[PDB]
Amino acid sequence: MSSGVMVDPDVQTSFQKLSEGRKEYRYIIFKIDENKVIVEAAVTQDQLGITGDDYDDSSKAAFDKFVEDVKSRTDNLTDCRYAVFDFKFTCSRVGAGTSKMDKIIFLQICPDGASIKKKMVYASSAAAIKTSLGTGKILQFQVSDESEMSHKELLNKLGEKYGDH
Repeated sequence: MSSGVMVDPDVQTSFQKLSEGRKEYRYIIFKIDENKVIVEAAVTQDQLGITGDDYDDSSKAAFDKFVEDVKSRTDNLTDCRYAVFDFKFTCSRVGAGTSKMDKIIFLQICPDGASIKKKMVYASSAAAIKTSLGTGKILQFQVSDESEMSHKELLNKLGEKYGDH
C-alpha cells in the first residue's frame, strides 16, 4: 500500500484535451497497473455508436447497459478503476425548470468486497491523481456497486451537490 502510487504522464495529457478541448466529449479510462495509473483508453461513446450527451442527447441509455457489462465482464464486482466523465445533464433550477448543465466528475469505484491489495492502491491513487491535476473544483464520489455509478445517480450526485439534496 505504501508503495507510492504515481501517475503515467499521459494521464494529465488526456485530461487537458478534455478540460480545455472537447469539454463534454471523449472521455478518459485509466486504471492502476502494478503501482501507477495507466491510460487504457481515451474514448468517447459517440465514436462507438452512441451520440454523446448523457441527458442532453439522451445517450444515458448507453450508461444504463454499461453497468450490466460491468458485472458480466468482471464476474462479481471485483472491478476497480478511475473514470472521469464530463457528463452533460439537466439541473433543476430552483424557481425555474430544466436547465442543461455540463461538468466533470471523478468516478472512484472502491468495492468493499474486492481485492484489498490492489484496491487499496487506488486509495493511494486518489491523492496522486487529484494532486497531479490540481483541479480544486471537482466532485469525486466513491461508489462500489454498478447501480451507484449509473446515469441517474451520476446526474443526481452532480445535481444534489449544489442543488436539491
